[PDB]
Amino acid sequence: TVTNEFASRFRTIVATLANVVNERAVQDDMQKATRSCTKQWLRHLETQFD
Amino acid sequence: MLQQPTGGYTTLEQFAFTIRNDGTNATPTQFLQLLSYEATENELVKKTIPTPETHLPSARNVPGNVYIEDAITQALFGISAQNVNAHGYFSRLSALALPNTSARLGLDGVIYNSETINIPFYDPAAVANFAATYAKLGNASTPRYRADMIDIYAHVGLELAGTDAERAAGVMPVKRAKFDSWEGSLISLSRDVVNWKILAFLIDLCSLEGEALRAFKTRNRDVFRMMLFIMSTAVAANVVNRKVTKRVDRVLEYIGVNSMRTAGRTATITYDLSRHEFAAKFLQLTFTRWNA
Amino acid sequence: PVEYGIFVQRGATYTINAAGEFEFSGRNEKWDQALYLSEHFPALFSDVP
Amino acid sequence: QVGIPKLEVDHISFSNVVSMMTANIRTGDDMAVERVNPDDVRAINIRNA
Amino acid sequence: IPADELIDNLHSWMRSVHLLHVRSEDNTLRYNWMLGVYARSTNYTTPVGQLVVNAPAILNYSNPQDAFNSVFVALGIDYID
Amino acid sequence: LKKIAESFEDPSSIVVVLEFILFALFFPTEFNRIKGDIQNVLLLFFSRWY
Repeated sequence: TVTNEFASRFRTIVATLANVVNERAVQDDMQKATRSCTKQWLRHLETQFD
Repeated sequence: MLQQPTGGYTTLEQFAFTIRNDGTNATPTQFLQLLSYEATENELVKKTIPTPETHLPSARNVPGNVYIEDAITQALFGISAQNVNAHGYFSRLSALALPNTSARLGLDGVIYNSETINIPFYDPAAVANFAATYAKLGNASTPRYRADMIDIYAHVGLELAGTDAERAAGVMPVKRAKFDSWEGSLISLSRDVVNWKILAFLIDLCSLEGEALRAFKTRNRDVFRMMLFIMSTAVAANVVNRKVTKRVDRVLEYIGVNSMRTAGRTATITYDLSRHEFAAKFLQLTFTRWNA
Repeated sequence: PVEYGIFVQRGATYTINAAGEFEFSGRNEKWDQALYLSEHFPALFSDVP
Repeated sequence: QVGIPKLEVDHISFSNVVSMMTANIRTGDDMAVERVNPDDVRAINIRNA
Repeated sequence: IPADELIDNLHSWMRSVHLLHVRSEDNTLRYNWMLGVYARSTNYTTPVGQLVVNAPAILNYSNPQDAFNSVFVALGIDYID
Repeated sequence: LKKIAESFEDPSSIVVVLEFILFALFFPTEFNRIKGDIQNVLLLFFSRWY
């Protein structure tokens, strides 16, 4: 009635992916910034999909 | 379907292997008679050939009927062939390896995807026996399965130049083959041999057993030696001619030693690296079969 | 140049292990403010002699 | 018997089989491709073996 | 050279090196000292180097041979000079 | 697949990974046809990230 299993699946997917980006080592400073930004982007996606 | 005789398919006059020479169709044996040798200080010693990999490469879904005889014979003796492994259709032979497959290997040397009218073909049992080994030509190039390109040639030397005594001993001096010759002799020989229906020789080599196989080996030693000869000229470090009082003797130095040369030259066919790999693989398989 | 060689060879940053010792990255790299929320600290400010 | 090669001997043969490509085979036509540039020049690896 | 200056300097340098690694609990492992030292030597600019940065674990190994095979496959290279 | 040239150096490259994951969700079938061609790309992503 409230839960939607597709959107929930994409929650687990994007959470996996965000903890993936989080674990990703970077060399350049700019990469470190984009790494932090993609997580927010992922969060936006997840709300869009829901 | 052509029935295999009690001897191999090779007993049939339809499959006779003959190089043109002295204005006739000489049998390979009568050409090999002209061969003569100059032993050098250096020595060939035959190491045991590694057992071929069990793996049969996949005959990937191919709609067409591969011309495999042309592909092998040109890969081994063809004057202009190159990059023989990138197309990699030798794998297709494995299609024939299965029991009760719908594929047939025609006497044309084509691997038909299905039996077809007015196209005579070798008995599927025998072709299964042959494909079971020679489909591994398909994995000539895969890094895991490449054959030695150096030591295997000693066997070639021993099987060609090697006297019965040297062959018993397993070691022979590195020889320098020579024969009185007409112009462009090695090239015409390499084509006369490229034209051979060698699949008969191989299918019989792989399907026969016992006294029939032994009779096959004695009957065809010179055929095998001739293929070995064209190949040895493809790998020989150089091929000079000598003046000999109004005659000219062709001279390949040396038998049994792969120079690994890939540069083209007018005298003989040349192996690009892929041909070297393919030939080494073919030698591995054919020699492994030649000893049983 | 020389003091800098030594220092940045020790590491541009450091983190604090549960034992509380500072462990330096051992690597040259520019700071970005992203890291400010992380477990990482700029190494100039460690005050570790 | 295999036949005698026509170049082996001095007679002239005025009928011969010339192989020739059909319309489907074509060679020497200019060929199109999607070239795609590296995303950032600094990231490119000149070096490794 | 006086032994005191030699020792003080060499100690200082030795302390200066900091090879990338990730300590683990497994008793079978060893660090691939050559490749990690080499990655330090080029400041991890070379592709084997940036491998060593983003995956220090790649240097740890049990089978001695796969210590290099993992690098050759991760990088796709036929060799490393 | 319409082949993608992705080195996967920066974190943002994860977009392409999601671009496939979403493709596998919205279109499981078509994904199943082109999936090997996807694997050629994901292998670069793995060799570079893991």
